[PDB]
Amino acid sequence: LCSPNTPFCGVQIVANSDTGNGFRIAATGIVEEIDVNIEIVKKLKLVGFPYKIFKNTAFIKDMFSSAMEVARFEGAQIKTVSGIRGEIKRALSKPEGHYRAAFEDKILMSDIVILRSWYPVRVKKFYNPVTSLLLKEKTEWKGLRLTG
Amino acid sequence: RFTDLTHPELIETQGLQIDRKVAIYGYLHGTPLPSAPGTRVHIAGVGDF
Amino acid sequence: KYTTFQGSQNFRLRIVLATLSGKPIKIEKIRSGDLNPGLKDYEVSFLRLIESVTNGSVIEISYTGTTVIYRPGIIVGGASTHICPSSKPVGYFVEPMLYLAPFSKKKFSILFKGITASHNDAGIEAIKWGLMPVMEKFGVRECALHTLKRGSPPLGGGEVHLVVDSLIAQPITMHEIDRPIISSITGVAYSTRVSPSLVNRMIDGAKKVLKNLQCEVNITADVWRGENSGKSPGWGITLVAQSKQKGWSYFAEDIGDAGSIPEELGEKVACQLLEEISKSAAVGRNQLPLAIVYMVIGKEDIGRLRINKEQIDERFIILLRDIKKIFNTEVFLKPVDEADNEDMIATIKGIGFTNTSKKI
Amino acid sequence: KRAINYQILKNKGLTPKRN
Amino acid sequence: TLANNVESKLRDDLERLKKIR
Amino acid sequence: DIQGPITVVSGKHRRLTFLECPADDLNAMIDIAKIADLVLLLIDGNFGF
Amino acid sequence: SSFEKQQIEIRKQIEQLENEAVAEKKWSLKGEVKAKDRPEDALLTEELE
Amino acid sequence: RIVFEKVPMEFVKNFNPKFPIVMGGLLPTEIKFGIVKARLRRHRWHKKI
Repeated sequence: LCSPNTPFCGVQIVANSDTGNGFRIAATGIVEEIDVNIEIVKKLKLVGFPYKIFKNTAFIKDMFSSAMEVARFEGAQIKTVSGIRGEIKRALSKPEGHYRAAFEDKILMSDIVILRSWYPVRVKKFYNPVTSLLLKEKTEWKGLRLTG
Repeated sequence: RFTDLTHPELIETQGLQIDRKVAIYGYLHGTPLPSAPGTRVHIAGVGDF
Repeated sequence: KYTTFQGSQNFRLRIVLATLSGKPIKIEKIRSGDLNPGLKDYEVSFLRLIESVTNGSVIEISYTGTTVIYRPGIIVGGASTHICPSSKPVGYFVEPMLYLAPFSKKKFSILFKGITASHNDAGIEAIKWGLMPVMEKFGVRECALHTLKRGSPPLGGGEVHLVVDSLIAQPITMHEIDRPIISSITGVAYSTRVSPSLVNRMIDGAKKVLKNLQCEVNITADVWRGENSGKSPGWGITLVAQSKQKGWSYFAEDIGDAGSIPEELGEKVACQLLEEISKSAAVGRNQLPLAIVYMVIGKEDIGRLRINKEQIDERFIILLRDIKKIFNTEVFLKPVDEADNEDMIATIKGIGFTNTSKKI
Repeated sequence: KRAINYQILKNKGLTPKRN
Repeated sequence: TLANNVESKLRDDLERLKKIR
Repeated sequence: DIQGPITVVSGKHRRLTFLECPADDLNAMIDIAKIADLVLLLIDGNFGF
Repeated sequence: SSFEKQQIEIRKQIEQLENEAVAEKKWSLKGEVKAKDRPEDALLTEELE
Repeated sequence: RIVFEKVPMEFVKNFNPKFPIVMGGLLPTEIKFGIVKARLRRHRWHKKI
């Protein structure tokens, strides 16, 4: 950790072997906060398809594997690709995973209903200080490599 | 200047792998350094001591 | 690895100083020879309070309870409620929070519940008029202790709200090398679940001792009755000598027991106030530990405070020794050039502490 | 030798597309 | 065999649910 | 022959310490940049930046 | 040497992160997810709001 | 004169006088480890995001 307003720069390559011809300064920034925890979150969207339609009301499949899940997600906000909003009304006993939904307007069979959700993400605790002076060459320090 | 004070007797009995004690001389800069031992400092490319 | 301490001596200070320094500490041999060894209930509750207002802190209490390992985290503060055990009053837990309140990521909003006074710990009026002003001198502009309900011993039942809005990087450097000229004497005489007569007799009692003086004497009469008056009868006074010139305050306080004479207590507290002013140079004995600590955690500059040869007692010495053990800072004392009195100037170099928790 | 490129040399930065 | 797997799955779900509460 | 810092007198009450940064090391360029009070940027005029 | 030990643990961790980075993402990180793609009743244990 | 114990031996053996040795004091926050929240942007002259 460091005090706020401590500026820093970023570099992806420090070894002479991989220097190439491009600029090596990759990122620049200012530290804004210090904390022991953070709550990054990613969008997870569950997808289902309709199979039976009664005007606003509809029945959907493939969204959930069993009625187990539907009970958890009853009343959730859902919408189609066309943008018609709908709701998770109730879980159909038969078959497993099927539920009844009501939409602002009648949906078409081709439409796909999507439930927007946010899944937590965690920061990896990886720390590899650079110790070039401790090496023989002092100019080919290499750590975790880039995905490409 | 850089100087290692490790007793060569230790270097031979335990081997070169033994951790060393080193003396570094130089002019101080910036804020005054506290006189009492135990101060935490970082040497670039080496670590914190 | 760990700075080691012995016994229950200065438990709150050593913990608080560890928080400000960020250095882990070990406290061992806590009441080892006592029949009931280890920490008391209120000490454990104090550690719980520290955990609530910090993040990343790790505390270990031994199986026998006689050893503590403490690794400080960052001061984060927030809104919380703390139930204070009857073994100690609220002032026991409030006092360390005053040290840590200005230096948080979020404002301290702590609701304390329990007994609001005792014979051995800082009272409500002591905090409001006796310590918090010293913080205001150090740059803590906004700090308030609201008394929602008074609770006298033994059943207590009092509730107080501590709010410290001011978040500052570090205390300002002190330069107080003179004896403040105290302009007036004020105080609060309070009572609970009892007739108003006791308070008046009490204010009457203090007035006789202070009548010979050359300054105003006006003591507030705060009689508490009804639902907000707590569960037990009680009554106590705090007298404060104020120097409007440089915003310094000297105070004395104590509470009465069942069967004691209200006039006598008023006389005793008045005499004790006359004692403190006699012994004090710039700050009172009960305010000195707060003053010294804040200087140590100021910017890397030399702060000067005038202290009398009376303040250099056992408590002062141990306070400095604990500070040196944790912060490695040495307080230097020099004689004043005056011959009228034998005061000394305490010169302390700050460590350059800065409140890194706050967002910018 | 690692010579500077055109973006570096002219330092035109972010500019709109112009006919 | 399958019913035993479903029973184990229900047990695991109930355990996580209990951990939430 | 010059290696490492070299401290020299430049005036009646002024002194200078010269440090030649390894041109091939980026890690040096970071930390000399952290402690260099003055930087003399050698530029090959014929070649350019 | 102690540094050699540290480099060994670092190499182990770098290998682990290599395999993780190459490895296909978990279902929760695949964006669109249907019932068939994920394990059955996976949402029950996972905390999704 | 500053004397440090428990330095890696590689520093003593793999010492090149050309490469500077920079010692810098650390404040209490520098010792602590944790999550750092920062405003970061890709450098303008860097080719790739």
